[PDB]
Amino acid sequence: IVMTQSPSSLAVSAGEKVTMNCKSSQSLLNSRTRKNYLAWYQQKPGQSPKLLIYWASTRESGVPDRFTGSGSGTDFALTISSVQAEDLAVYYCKQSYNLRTFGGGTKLEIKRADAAPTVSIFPPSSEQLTSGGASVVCFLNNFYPKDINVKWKIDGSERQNGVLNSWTDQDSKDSTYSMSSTLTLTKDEYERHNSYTCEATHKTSTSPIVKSFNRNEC
Amino acid sequence: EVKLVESGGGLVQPGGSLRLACATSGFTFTDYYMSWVRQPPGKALEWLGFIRNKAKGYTTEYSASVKGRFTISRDNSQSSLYLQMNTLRAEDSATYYCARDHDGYYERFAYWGQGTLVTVSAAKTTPPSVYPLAPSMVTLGCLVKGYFPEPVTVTWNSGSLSSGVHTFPAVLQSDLYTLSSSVTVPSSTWPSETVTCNVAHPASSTKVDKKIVP
Ligand SMILES: CO[C@@H]1C[C@](O)(C(=O)O)O[C@H]([C@H](O)CO)[C@@H]1O
Repeated sequence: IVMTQSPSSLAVSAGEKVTMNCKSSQSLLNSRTRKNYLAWYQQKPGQSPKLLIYWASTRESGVPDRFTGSGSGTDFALTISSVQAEDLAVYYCKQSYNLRTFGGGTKLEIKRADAAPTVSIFPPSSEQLTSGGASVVCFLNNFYPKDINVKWKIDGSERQNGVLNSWTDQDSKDSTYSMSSTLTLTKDEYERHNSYTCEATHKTSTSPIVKSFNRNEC
Repeated sequence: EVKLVESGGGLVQPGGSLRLACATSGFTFTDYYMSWVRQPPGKALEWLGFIRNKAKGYTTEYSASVKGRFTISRDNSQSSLYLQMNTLRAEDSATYYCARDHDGYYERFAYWGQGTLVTVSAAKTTPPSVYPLAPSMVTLGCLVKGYFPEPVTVTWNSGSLSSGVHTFPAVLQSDLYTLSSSVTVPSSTWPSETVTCNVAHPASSTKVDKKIVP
Protein backbone atom coordinates (compact mmCIF):
# COMPACT_ATOMS: atom_id res chain seq x y z
CA ILE A 1 0.00 0.00 0.00
CA VAL A 2 1.24 3.44 -0.99
CA MET A 3 0.64 6.52 1.14
CA THR A 4 0.94 10.03 -0.18
CA GLN A 5 0.69 13.27 1.70
CA SER A 6 -0.02 16.76 0.49
CA PRO A 7 1.10 19.37 0.46
CA SER A 8 4.77 18.50 1.26
CA SER A 9 4.97 21.64 3.35
CA LEU A 10 2.91 24.65 4.32
CA ALA A 11 3.04 27.70 6.55
CA VAL A 12 0.45 28.73 9.10
CA SER A 13 0.38 31.68 11.49
CA ALA A 14 0.25 31.31 15.27
CA GLY A 15 -3.24 30.74 16.61
CA GLU A 16 -4.54 29.70 13.15
CA LYS A 17 -5.67 26.36 11.73
CA VAL A 18 -3.92 23.96 9.41
CA THR A 19 -5.26 21.02 7.49
CA MET A 20 -3.01 18.45 5.83
CA ASN A 21 -4.03 15.56 3.65
CA CYS A 22 -3.08 11.88 3.45
CA LYS A 23 -4.23 9.54 0.67
CA SER A 24 -4.04 5.76 0.46
CA SER A 25 -3.67 3.55 -2.67
CA GLN A 26 -6.37 1.21 -1.30
CA SER A 27 -8.98 1.42 1.46
CA LEU A 28 -7.84 1.24 5.07
CA LEU A 29 -11.35 0.68 6.41
CA ASN A 30 -11.47 -2.65 8.25
CA SER A 31 -15.06 -3.90 7.82
CA ARG A 32 -14.83 -6.34 10.80
CA THR A 33 -13.73 -3.74 13.39
CA ARG A 34 -15.38 -0.82 11.54
CA LYS A 35 -12.24 1.33 11.86
CA ASN A 36 -9.82 2.91 9.42
CA TYR A 37 -6.30 1.69 10.24
CA LEU A 38 -4.62 5.04 9.69
CA ALA A 39 -2.51 6.84 12.31
CA TRP A 40 -0.90 10.30 12.56
CA TYR A 41 2.58 10.98 13.99
CA GLN A 42 4.46 14.17 14.83
CA GLN A 43 8.21 14.45 14.39
CA LYS A 44 9.95 17.59 15.67
CA PRO A 45 13.37 18.33 14.20
CA GLY A 46 16.01 15.94 15.52
CA GLN A 47 13.52 14.14 17.71
CA SER A 48 11.74 10.78 17.77
CA PRO A 49 8.25 10.54 16.28
CA LYS A 50 5.18 10.77 18.50
CA LEU A 51 1.72 9.27 18.07
CA LEU A 52 -1.10 11.77 17.74
CA ILE A 53 -4.10 10.03 16.25
CA TYR A 54 -5.03 6.42 15.54
CA TRP A 55 -7.96 4.64 13.90
CA ALA A 56 -8.19 7.89 11.85
CA SER A 57 -9.81 10.05 14.54
CA THR A 58 -8.88 8.78 17.96
CA ARG A 59 -6.45 10.99 19.77
CA GLU A 60 -3.74 9.21 21.70
CA SER A 61 -3.98 9.82 25.46
CA GLY A 62 -2.38 13.12 26.37
CA VAL A 63 -2.85 14.66 22.94
CA PRO A 64 -4.86 17.89 23.20
CA ASP A 65 -8.21 18.61 21.54
CA ARG A 66 -6.60 21.05 19.11
CA PHE A 67 -5.45 18.03 17.00
CA THR A 68 -8.25 16.39 14.94
CA GLY A 69 -7.96 13.42 12.56
CA SER A 70 -10.71 12.69 10.02
CA GLY A 71 -11.51 10.78 6.88
CA SER A 72 -12.34 7.35 5.50
CA GLY A 73 -11.40 4.71 2.94
CA THR A 74 -8.49 6.31 1.15
CA ASP A 75 -9.04 9.97 2.10
CA PHE A 76 -7.74 11.33 5.41
CA ALA A 77 -6.74 14.60 7.03
CA LEU A 78 -5.15 15.95 10.18
CA THR A 79 -6.20 19.43 11.37
CA ILE A 80 -4.35 21.47 14.02
CA SER A 81 -6.02 24.52 15.58
CA SER A 82 -4.34 27.26 17.64
CA VAL A 83 -1.07 26.33 15.98
CA GLN A 84 1.78 27.28 18.28
CA ALA A 85 5.59 27.15 18.08
CA GLU A 86 5.44 23.70 19.66
CA ASP A 87 3.79 22.40 16.44
CA LEU A 88 6.90 22.99 14.30
CA ALA A 89 7.40 19.49 12.88
CA VAL A 90 6.91 17.00 10.11
CA TYR A 91 3.63 15.09 10.35
CA TYR A 92 3.40 11.59 8.96
CA CYS A 93 0.36 9.44 8.28
CA LYS A 94 0.77 5.66 8.57
CA GLN A 95 -1.48 2.83 7.41
CA SER A 96 -1.60 -0.43 9.39
CA TYR A 97 -4.34 -2.11 7.31
CA ASN A 98 -1.86 -4.47 5.61
CA LEU A 99 1.54 -4.43 7.28
CA ARG A 100 2.48 -0.74 7.70
CA THR A 101 3.44 2.19 5.42
CA PHE A 102 4.25 5.82 6.18
CA GLY A 103 3.35 8.77 3.92
CA GLY A 104 6.18 11.06 2.81
CA GLY A 105 5.44 13.65 5.48
CA THR A 106 4.01 17.16 5.54
CA LYS A 107 6.28 19.81 7.08
CA LEU A 108 4.52 22.39 9.19
CA GLU A 109 6.10 25.85 9.25
CA ILE A 110 5.06 28.83 11.40
CA LYS A 111 4.25 31.86 9.25
CA ARG A 112 5.41 35.13 10.83
CA ALA A 113 6.28 38.66 9.75
CA ASP A 114 8.97 39.14 7.11
CA ALA A 115 12.40 39.84 8.68
CA ALA A 116 15.71 41.02 7.33
CA PRO A 117 18.79 38.89 7.99
CA THR A 118 21.71 39.85 10.20
CA VAL A 119 24.77 39.27 7.99
CA SER A 120 28.26 38.59 9.42
CA ILE A 121 31.43 37.82 7.46
CA PHE A 122 34.44 35.97 8.84
CA PRO A 123 37.89 35.72 7.30
CA PRO A 124 39.92 32.53 7.54
CA SER A 125 41.30 32.09 11.07
CA SER A 126 45.05 32.55 11.44
CA GLU A 127 45.16 28.89 12.56
CA GLN A 128 43.40 27.74 9.41
CA LEU A 129 45.79 30.02 7.51
CA THR A 130 48.64 27.96 8.91
CA SER A 131 46.90 25.08 7.06
CA GLY A 132 46.64 24.25 3.37
CA GLY A 133 43.18 25.78 2.88
CA ALA A 134 41.10 28.87 3.63
CA SER A 135 37.40 29.14 4.41
CA VAL A 136 35.50 32.41 4.32
CA VAL A 137 32.25 32.25 6.24
CA CYS A 138 29.15 34.39 6.09
CA PHE A 139 26.19 33.97 8.43
CA LEU A 140 22.76 35.27 7.42
CA ASN A 141 20.85 34.98 10.67
CA ASN A 142 17.25 35.26 11.92
CA PHE A 143 15.39 36.08 8.73
CA TYR A 144 11.87 35.38 7.34
CA PRO A 145 10.77 34.00 4.91
CA LYS A 146 13.17 31.10 4.46
CA ASP A 147 14.42 31.60 0.89
CA ILE A 148 17.41 33.84 0.40
CA ASN A 149 20.12 34.46 -2.21
CA VAL A 150 23.80 34.79 -1.30
CA LYS A 151 26.49 35.82 -3.72
CA TRP A 152 30.22 35.89 -3.14
CA LYS A 153 32.54 38.38 -4.85
CA ILE A 154 36.35 38.05 -4.85
CA ASP A 155 38.24 41.12 -6.08
CA GLY A 156 34.93 42.40 -7.50
CA SER A 157 34.02 39.29 -9.55
CA GLU A 158 31.30 36.77 -8.61
CA ARG A 159 32.70 33.43 -7.38
CA GLN A 160 30.39 30.41 -7.32
CA ASN A 161 33.04 27.65 -7.15
CA GLY A 162 33.64 26.25 -3.68
CA VAL A 163 30.59 27.96 -2.14
CA LEU A 164 28.54 25.69 0.10
CA ASN A 165 25.33 26.82 1.77
CA SER A 166 23.37 25.41 4.74
CA TRP A 167 20.02 26.29 6.36
CA THR A 168 18.77 25.77 9.89
CA ASP A 169 15.29 24.53 10.67
CA GLN A 170 12.87 27.29 11.61
CA ASP A 171 13.89 28.73 14.97
CA SER A 172 11.72 27.75 17.93
CA LYS A 173 12.29 30.97 19.82
CA ASP A 174 11.39 33.42 17.05
CA SER A 175 10.22 31.44 13.96
CA THR A 176 13.12 32.75 11.84
CA TYR A 177 15.59 30.89 9.68
CA SER A 178 19.33 31.22 9.47
CA MET A 179 21.77 30.18 6.80
CA SER A 180 25.55 29.82 6.59
CA SER A 181 27.56 30.28 3.44
CA THR A 182 31.09 28.96 3.29
CA LEU A 183 33.60 29.76 0.57
CA THR A 184 36.60 27.42 0.66
CA LEU A 185 39.80 28.08 -1.25
CA THR A 186 43.40 26.87 -1.08
CA LYS A 187 45.51 29.13 1.15
CA ASP A 188 47.56 30.24 -1.85
CA GLU A 189 44.46 31.22 -3.85
CA TYR A 190 43.11 32.97 -0.75
CA GLU A 191 46.33 34.98 -0.58
CA ARG A 192 46.28 35.88 -4.29
CA HIS A 193 43.19 38.01 -3.76
CA ASN A 194 42.23 40.80 -1.47
CA SER A 195 38.61 41.83 -1.47
CA TYR A 196 36.04 39.32 -0.16
CA THR A 197 32.36 40.21 -0.15
CA CYS A 198 29.26 38.38 1.00
CA GLU A 199 26.02 39.71 -0.55
CA ALA A 200 22.59 38.65 0.79
CA THR A 201 19.50 39.39 -1.34
CA HIS A 202 16.28 38.82 0.56
CA LYS A 203 12.70 39.66 -0.31
CA THR A 204 12.72 42.20 2.54
CA SER A 205 14.81 44.78 0.62
CA THR A 206 15.55 45.46 -3.04
CA SER A 207 19.14 46.17 -2.04
CA PRO A 208 21.40 43.35 -0.85
CA ILE A 209 23.01 43.49 2.54
CA VAL A 210 26.76 43.56 1.94
CA LYS A 211 29.60 42.62 4.30
CA SER A 212 33.15 42.62 3.09
CA PHE A 213 36.75 42.65 4.21
CA ASN A 214 40.14 43.11 2.68
CA ARG A 215 42.67 40.38 3.41
CA ASN A 216 45.45 42.93 3.78
CA GLU A 217 43.59 44.59 6.72
CA CYS A 218 42.75 41.10 8.12
CA GLU B 1 7.34 4.39 32.05
CA VAL B 2 7.95 2.56 28.82
CA LYS B 3 11.42 2.87 27.35
CA LEU B 4 13.05 1.63 24.17
CA VAL B 5 16.77 2.13 23.46
CA GLU B 6 18.37 1.29 20.14
CA SER B 7 22.05 0.38 19.94
CA GLY B 8 24.54 -1.09 17.46
CA GLY B 9 24.67 1.76 14.97
CA GLY B 10 27.78 3.15 13.41
CA LEU B 11 29.85 3.40 10.31
CA VAL B 12 29.78 0.23 8.23
CA GLN B 13 31.25 -0.67 4.84
CA PRO B 14 28.98 -1.16 1.89
CA GLY B 15 28.32 -4.90 1.52
CA GLY B 16 28.62 -5.31 5.30
CA SER B 17 26.37 -6.75 7.97
CA LEU B 18 25.13 -5.11 11.11
CA ARG B 19 23.08 -6.23 14.08
CA LEU B 20 20.98 -3.56 15.82
CA ALA B 21 19.46 -4.08 19.27
CA CYS B 22 16.49 -2.46 20.93
CA ALA B 23 16.29 -2.87 24.69
CA THR B 24 12.77 -2.40 26.02
CA SER B 25 11.23 -1.92 29.44
CA GLY B 26 8.10 -0.78 31.21
CA PHE B 27 5.66 -3.20 29.64
CA THR B 28 4.66 -6.79 29.07
CA PHE B 29 6.99 -7.38 26.09
CA THR B 30 5.41 -10.59 24.71
CA ASP B 31 2.00 -8.85 24.50
CA TYR B 32 3.30 -6.67 21.70
CA TYR B 33 4.24 -6.70 18.08
CA MET B 34 7.47 -4.73 17.64
CA SER B 35 8.55 -2.82 14.54
CA TRP B 36 11.65 -1.34 13.04
CA VAL B 37 11.41 1.91 11.12
CA ARG B 38 14.18 3.94 9.52
CA GLN B 39 14.80 7.46 8.40
CA PRO B 40 17.52 8.64 6.09
CA PRO B 41 18.77 12.06 7.28
CA GLY B 42 16.34 14.81 6.22
CA LYS B 43 13.97 12.28 4.60
CA ALA B 44 10.82 10.30 5.39
CA LEU B 45 10.09 7.47 7.80
CA GLU B 46 10.10 3.99 6.25
CA TRP B 47 8.61 0.92 7.99
CA LEU B 48 10.95 -2.08 7.62
CA GLY B 49 9.16 -4.87 9.40
CA PHE B 50 7.61 -6.25 12.54
CA ILE B 51 7.71 -9.30 14.73
CA ARG B 52 4.37 -10.40 16.16
CA ASN B 53 3.37 -11.05 19.78
CA LYS B 54 3.08 -14.28 21.78
CA ALA B 55 -0.46 -14.83 20.60
CA LYS B 56 0.56 -14.74 16.92
CA GLY B 57 3.52 -17.08 17.38
CA TYR B 58 6.18 -14.40 17.04
CA THR B 59 6.09 -14.48 13.24
CA THR B 60 7.64 -11.74 11.12
CA GLU B 61 6.83 -9.54 8.13
CA TYR B 62 8.96 -7.17 6.12
CA SER B 63 8.56 -4.30 3.67
CA ALA B 64 9.37 -5.02 0.03
CA SER B 65 12.41 -2.72 0.25
CA VAL B 66 14.10 -5.08 2.75
CA LYS B 67 12.30 -8.43 2.57
CA GLY B 68 14.96 -11.13 2.01
CA ARG B 69 17.86 -9.00 3.28
CA PHE B 70 16.90 -7.98 6.85
CA THR B 71 15.82 -10.34 9.65
CA ILE B 72 14.03 -9.31 12.83
CA SER B 73 14.16 -11.42 16.00
CA ARG B 74 13.27 -10.94 19.68
CA ASP B 75 14.66 -12.31 22.93
CA ASN B 76 11.77 -12.42 25.32
CA SER B 77 13.98 -13.16 28.38
CA GLN B 78 15.91 -9.94 27.76
CA SER B 79 12.85 -7.87 26.65
CA SER B 80 14.98 -7.26 23.56
CA LEU B 81 14.37 -6.91 19.88
CA TYR B 82 16.97 -7.20 17.10
CA LEU B 83 17.44 -6.28 13.44
CA GLN B 84 20.02 -8.20 11.36
CA MET B 85 20.87 -6.25 8.23
CA ASN B 86 22.77 -7.83 5.37
CA THR B 87 24.37 -6.57 2.18
CA LEU B 88 24.15 -2.98 3.39
CA ARG B 89 24.15 -0.25 0.74
CA ALA B 90 24.52 3.52 0.91
CA GLU B 91 20.71 4.07 0.88
CA ASP B 92 20.46 1.95 4.03
CA SER B 93 22.13 4.88 5.71
CA ALA B 94 19.58 6.12 8.24
CA THR B 95 18.53 6.50 11.83
CA TYR B 96 16.98 3.16 12.86
CA TYR B 97 14.10 3.28 15.30
CA CYS B 98 12.38 0.55 17.20
CA ALA B 99 8.76 1.02 18.19
CA ARG B 100 6.18 -0.78 20.22
CA ASP B 101 3.51 -1.90 17.79
CA HIS B 102 0.11 -3.72 17.99
CA ASP B 103 -1.22 -5.76 20.98
CA GLY B 104 -4.04 -7.59 19.24
CA TYR B 105 -6.27 -4.52 19.73
CA TYR B 106 -4.78 -0.94 19.60
CA GLU B 107 -3.51 -0.29 15.95
CA ARG B 108 -0.59 2.00 16.91
CA PHE B 109 3.11 2.64 17.60
CA ALA B 110 2.78 4.43 20.97
CA TYR B 111 6.45 4.23 21.93
CA TRP B 112 9.61 4.84 19.89
CA GLY B 113 13.27 4.79 20.94
CA GLN B 114 15.70 7.69 20.37
CA GLY B 115 17.16 5.95 17.32
CA THR B 116 20.54 4.57 16.33
CA LEU B 117 22.45 6.15 13.46
CA VAL B 118 23.78 3.89 10.76
CA THR B 119 26.10 5.12 8.03
CA VAL B 120 27.00 2.85 5.19
CA SER B 121 30.06 4.21 3.40
CA ALA B 122 33.66 3.25 2.59
CA ALA B 123 34.70 6.78 3.49
CA LYS B 124 37.17 6.90 6.39
CA THR B 125 36.55 8.12 9.92
CA THR B 126 38.31 11.49 10.28
CA PRO B 127 38.28 13.97 13.18
CA PRO B 128 37.38 17.66 12.58
CA SER B 129 39.51 20.73 12.54
CA VAL B 130 37.94 23.40 14.67
CA TYR B 131 38.49 27.06 13.84
CA PRO B 132 37.27 30.15 15.63
CA LEU B 133 35.30 32.79 13.85
CA ALA B 134 35.83 36.19 15.53
CA PRO B 135 34.58 39.68 14.41
CA SER B 136 24.85 46.40 20.51
CA MET B 137 24.97 42.67 19.57
CA VAL B 138 27.97 40.56 18.43
CA THR B 139 28.11 37.26 16.54
CA LEU B 140 30.94 34.73 16.79
CA GLY B 141 31.21 31.25 15.50
CA CYS B 142 33.11 28.04 15.09
CA LEU B 143 33.88 26.26 11.84
CA VAL B 144 34.00 22.47 12.19
CA LYS B 145 35.65 21.29 9.02
CA GLY B 146 36.63 17.96 7.51
CA TYR B 147 35.11 15.20 9.64
CA PHE B 148 33.49 11.82 9.06
CA PRO B 149 31.04 10.29 9.81
CA GLU B 150 28.16 12.28 11.34
CA PRO B 151 27.50 13.32 14.06
CA VAL B 152 29.26 16.07 15.92
CA THR B 153 27.86 17.96 18.86
CA VAL B 154 28.79 21.56 19.20
CA THR B 155 28.14 23.51 22.36
CA TRP B 156 29.06 26.93 23.62
CA ASN B 157 30.66 27.03 27.09
CA SER B 158 30.00 23.30 27.48
CA GLY B 159 26.25 24.05 27.10
CA SER B 160 25.96 27.09 29.36
CA LEU B 161 25.41 29.29 26.31
CA SER B 162 22.24 28.06 24.62
CA SER B 163 20.26 31.12 23.39
CA GLY B 164 21.30 32.98 20.23
CA VAL B 165 22.90 29.80 18.88
CA HIS B 166 22.50 28.48 15.32
CA THR B 167 24.29 25.22 14.53
CA PHE B 168 23.93 24.54 10.83
CA PRO B 169 23.43 21.10 9.31
CA ALA B 170 26.67 19.66 8.04
CA VAL B 171 27.32 19.41 4.33
CA LEU B 172 29.22 16.53 2.75
CA GLN B 173 31.90 17.08 0.12
CA SER B 174 34.52 14.58 -1.07
CA ASP B 175 33.72 12.31 1.89
CA LEU B 176 34.07 15.03 4.54
CA TYR B 177 31.44 16.93 6.45
CA THR B 178 31.79 20.54 7.35
CA LEU B 179 29.47 22.65 9.47
CA SER B 180 29.68 25.93 11.36
CA SER B 181 27.89 27.20 14.46
CA SER B 182 27.21 30.79 15.39
CA VAL B 183 26.40 32.42 18.71
CA THR B 184 25.09 35.92 19.15
CA VAL B 185 25.73 37.66 22.49
CA PRO B 186 25.70 41.10 24.08
CA SER B 187 28.75 43.25 23.22
CA SER B 188 28.87 44.15 26.91
CA THR B 189 29.67 40.45 27.58
CA TRP B 190 32.31 39.71 24.91
CA PRO B 191 35.19 40.01 24.76
CA SER B 192 34.92 40.89 28.50
CA GLU B 193 33.97 37.23 29.22
CA THR B 194 35.50 34.18 27.48
CA VAL B 195 33.68 32.19 24.77
CA THR B 196 34.60 28.66 23.82
CA CYS B 197 32.89 26.29 21.48
CA ASN B 198 33.23 22.65 22.34
CA VAL B 199 33.07 20.15 19.59
CA ALA B 200 32.67 16.50 20.24
CA HIS B 201 33.02 13.94 17.47
CA PRO B 202 32.41 10.62 19.20
CA ALA B 203 33.34 8.42 16.22
CA SER B 204 36.98 9.58 16.55
CA SER B 205 37.18 10.21 20.33
CA THR B 206 37.51 13.90 19.60
CA LYS B 207 36.72 16.59 22.12
CA VAL B 208 38.02 20.03 21.27
CA ASP B 209 37.61 23.32 23.00
CA LYS B 210 38.57 26.39 21.00
CA LYS B 211 38.46 29.80 22.68
CA ILE B 212 37.13 32.66 20.55
CA VAL B 213 39.94 35.26 20.90
CA PRO B 214 39.23 38.85 19.59
C1 LIG C 1 -2.92 -3.39 13.48
O1 LIG C 1 -2.03 -4.39 12.97
C2 LIG C 1 -2.76 -5.52 12.47
C3 LIG C 1 -1.77 -6.70 12.44
C4 LIG C 1 -2.39 -7.94 11.77
O2 LIG C 1 -3.39 -8.53 12.63
C5 LIG C 1 -1.28 -8.93 11.50
O3 LIG C 1 -0.95 -9.71 12.42
O4 LIG C 1 -0.74 -8.85 10.39
O5 LIG C 1 -2.94 -7.54 10.49
C6 LIG C 1 -3.98 -6.56 10.55
C7 LIG C 1 -4.50 -6.43 9.11
O6 LIG C 1 -5.59 -5.50 9.04
C8 LIG C 1 -4.90 -7.82 8.59
O7 LIG C 1 -5.92 -8.28 9.49
C9 LIG C 1 -3.37 -5.24 11.07
O8 LIG C 1 -2.35 -4.77 10.15
